[PDB]
Amino acid sequence: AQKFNGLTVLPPLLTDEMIAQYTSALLAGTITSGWTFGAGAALQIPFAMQMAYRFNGIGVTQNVLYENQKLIANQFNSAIGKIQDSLSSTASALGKLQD
Amino acid sequence: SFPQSAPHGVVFLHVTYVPAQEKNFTTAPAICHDGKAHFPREGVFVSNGTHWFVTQRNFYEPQIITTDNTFVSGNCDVVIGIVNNTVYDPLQPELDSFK
Ligand SMILES: *[C@@H]1O[C@H](CO)[C@@H](O)[C@H](O)[C@H]1NC(C)=O
Ligand SMILES: *[C@@H]1O[C@H](CO)[C@@H](O)[C@H](O)[C@H]1NC(C)=O
Ligand SMILES: *[C@@H]1O[C@H](CO)[C@@H](O)[C@H](O)[C@H]1NC(C)=O
Repeated sequence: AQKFNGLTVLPPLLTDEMIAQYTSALLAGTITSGWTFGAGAALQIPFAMQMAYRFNGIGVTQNVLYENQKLIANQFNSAIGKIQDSLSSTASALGKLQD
Repeated sequence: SFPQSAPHGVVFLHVTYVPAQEKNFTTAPAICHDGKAHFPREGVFVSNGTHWFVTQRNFYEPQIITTDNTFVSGNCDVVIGIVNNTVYDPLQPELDSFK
């Protein structure tokens, strides 16, 4: 808000840089160690094997991933680009905070 | 978990499992033997430098690679990062003993 007579506004304890650092640490942990870092020490694992773990979790065998890795990677990249385009399309998705 | 009583609440005692004393090895997505790719039914293929074994995901317990704990799906010309180790089948020694 503004600054005027009668009232004042206090700054938050955590700055935006610290929140960004927290999110970056979470992203690095979740893309370099899977879900192992959420229960203890982070354990390194290649991303393809983590994806095979997740596919086995959802009920599909891992051989279909190992035989269709390039297609899945291309679909993921296209989906990320589509999310970027939709977010830049000035859609009313950020209305929850604005309200 | 075990519950406990409080004057105006409840106290929960949670017993959990935490792994420790980690060690790192070398892994491969699959094993190519006789022109066929073999995938583990459970666990992953690990190597200590000279030999390949099969262990659990959350605990280290090396096992000899066998047709019993592996399944075959297609040839080994499509999986990226496959290795060229052999597998074991006890049926051949069982047949050899029947002489
Ligand atoms: C395991 O990790 C240590 C420390 O990160 C590293 O020095 C070593 O090369 C890794 N691999 C093996 C086989 O010990
Ligand atoms: C790996 O384990 C095998 C046991 O089958 C052993 O013979 C070999 O010496 C081990 N290699 C190393 C580098 O420890
Ligand atoms: C794997 O071993 C087979 C054994 O006949 C050989 O023909 C093939 O060239 C080997 N491939 C690699 C990549 O070493």
